[PDB]
Amino acid sequence: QFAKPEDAVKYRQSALTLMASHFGRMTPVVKGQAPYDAAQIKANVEVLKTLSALPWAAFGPGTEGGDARPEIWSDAASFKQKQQAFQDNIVKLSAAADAGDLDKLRAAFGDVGASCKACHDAYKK
Amino acid sequence: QFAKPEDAVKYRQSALTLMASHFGRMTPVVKGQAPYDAAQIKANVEVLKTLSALPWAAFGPGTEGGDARPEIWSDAASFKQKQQAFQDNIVKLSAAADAGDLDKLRAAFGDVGASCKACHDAYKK
Ligand code: HEC
Ligand code: HEC
Repeated sequence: QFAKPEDAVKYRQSALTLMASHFGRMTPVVKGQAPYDAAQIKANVEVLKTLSALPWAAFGPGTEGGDARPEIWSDAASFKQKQQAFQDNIVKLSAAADAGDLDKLRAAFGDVGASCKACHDAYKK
Repeated sequence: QFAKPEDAVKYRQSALTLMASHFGRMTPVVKGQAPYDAAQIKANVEVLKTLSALPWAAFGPGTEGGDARPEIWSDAASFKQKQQAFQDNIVKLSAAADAGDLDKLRAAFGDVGASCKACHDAYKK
């Protein structure tokens, strides 16, 4: 869907920005600093899970650029591993949100965050 | 969800960028220059309809900035009108995609695009 590789970089960056907002805005709720409204969280996690699937298709062949490390493309198997692991962690967060369980939401949220950081430490400049 | 107003501007810009990609990438299919795979379009329109709901909440009070015209906030009723009209047009596009009907997809896609342009001509610098 990208006319030039830069278009793919801007796309991915925009997706990750939105993930990020939808992930991070739940921090105060996981920490108990904001109230827990199960329905509000369920609906937000449903936005996050749609968004969480989007960045990956925008690291296709020849879309080197941005703050992506080249290793994304020389170590493709490892990178697909780490995105699929992240997405699997999002499934667990969606299950927790769907159950309306603040303890399981907290644990799941931490799992997800560790998966963001694990990818970044290997693949983000 | 925004620590400062700039965070809201970057969010909205990122959302609109992603709408945009998910909208525009269907142009060749509406024009017949790429093949029509009903399932592929149905799934893409489902991403677009989630994305299409996101920018509006990031033009809250005091989030002036970006390429947003001030009229967004002095003419709030008009702006909510134009976003709700746009979203209603997205409903019609989702119905067309769900029906697997290329004629209705084409008409709906044009409706949607006119709603993007109508907002921009009033509210985007
Ligand atoms: C888990 C929820 C997250 C969160 C909150 C973010 N990411 Fe990542 N990310 C990855 C790479 C390769 C990039 C560089 C992309 C590029 O510049 O080309 C990034 C970038 C980001 C950003 C910055 C986006 C920007 O606006 O420029 C942010 C906000 C961000 N990430 C948040 C790689 C990955 C992963 C590899 C499998 C995974 C998993 C994540 N990121 C997860 C998350
Ligand atoms: C219909 C599908 C679309 C499409 C393809 C886009 N928009 Fe708009 N838009 C609106 C305003 C006020 C802004 C300025 C936002 C800001 O800078 O603060 C924009 C911006 C955009 C962009 C640029 C984003 C960027 O990366 O900076 C693009 C790509 C874009 N739009 C595409 C206002 C509206 C509407 C008001 C109700 C509606 C409807 C749309 N936009 C619709 C669409």
